[PDB]
Amino acid sequence: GSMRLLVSCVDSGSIKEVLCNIGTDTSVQSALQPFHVAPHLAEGLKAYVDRMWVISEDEAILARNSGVVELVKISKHLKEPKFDISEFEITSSVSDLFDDAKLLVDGFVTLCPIKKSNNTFVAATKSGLLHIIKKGEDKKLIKLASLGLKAPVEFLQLYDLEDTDTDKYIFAYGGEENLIKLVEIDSSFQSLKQIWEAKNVKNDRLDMRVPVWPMALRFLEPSPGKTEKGKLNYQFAAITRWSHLTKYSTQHGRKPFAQIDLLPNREPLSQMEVFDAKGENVVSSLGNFQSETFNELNVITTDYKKNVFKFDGNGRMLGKVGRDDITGSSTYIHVHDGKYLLQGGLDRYVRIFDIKTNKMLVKVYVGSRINFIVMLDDVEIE
Repeated sequence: GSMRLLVSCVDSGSIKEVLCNIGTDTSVQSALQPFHVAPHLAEGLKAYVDRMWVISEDEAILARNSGVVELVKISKHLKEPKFDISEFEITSSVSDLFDDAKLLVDGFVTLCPIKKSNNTFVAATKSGLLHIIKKGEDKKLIKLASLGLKAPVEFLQLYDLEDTDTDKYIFAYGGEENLIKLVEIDSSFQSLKQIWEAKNVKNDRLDMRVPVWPMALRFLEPSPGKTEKGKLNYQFAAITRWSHLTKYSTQHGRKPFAQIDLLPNREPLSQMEVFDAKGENVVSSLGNFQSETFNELNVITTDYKKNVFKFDGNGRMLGKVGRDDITGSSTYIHVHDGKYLLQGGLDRYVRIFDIKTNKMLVKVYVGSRINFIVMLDDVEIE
């Protein structure tokens, strides 16, 4: 340590840099306190950061709720115990990326490379736009395409679990009453085709339709063993806004092979982070689970109250994270490098937890609602 975090502070539409050791808790007088907190790139509530992607210690991409994607140069400067702090410069942008009449307002749901020599990124919207943007040879961002999907979209997840040399790009997406779909995008990024669409489960024991609202999805590796022709071979699991864990295997068909009620009374959920109970790093760059077996899946998800829940692949609640500390909806969670949970939401504290022990390692007040956090390399200090 110290850790170097960047935190999306929605209320000022800014990013804060936070530097601090393990053991920091700003709410506890006796505890370590952050060495540094400072504001950057404040664009106001109208233009808060939806997502970030760190390209390197010198560069990141931001996707903002103004409908703008920004390329950002990160630099280092001695703070005037000695250490460097960051400064940020937007070097290029792409604007006009939303379509709020598709139809609640629009936002970016995905910002990531398309795949792990490559300079090309996807930025996907709730309105069902899939933008493909590259950092060109001239160092500036250029939009390559804007492809349309079926709105509304809660998530768009790329598949990256086989290899990187095969000319195929696959993703899944879905949203409110919008069944999960698999799509193949041609490597020109100019055309797409839908290859699979989920079906709903049967009506329930009271002969009532079970509503459809997938919120998040993570792939698994393909089903093992012999495969049939004419069926695709993708496995994936999703969390729904009606409190389901849904498990799919396209070799089985379009219906889920299981749909499990995670909490009583349809308690709404969002987010889905794969993790290993020992803190091992078992996921791809994009968060997909590098296993063919659902029995080994464990996920972290959130309600809209204050809870952060851990579940196994059978829907058993393994425990909460931050039960007695988190007091508002946990808008953002992310499992980082297997071992850490990054957390931040309506209660205005950035937190870091240890996955294996469930211990709170860092708690820093940032004076804003939080919707995104990244952990950069550790800070060299003298």
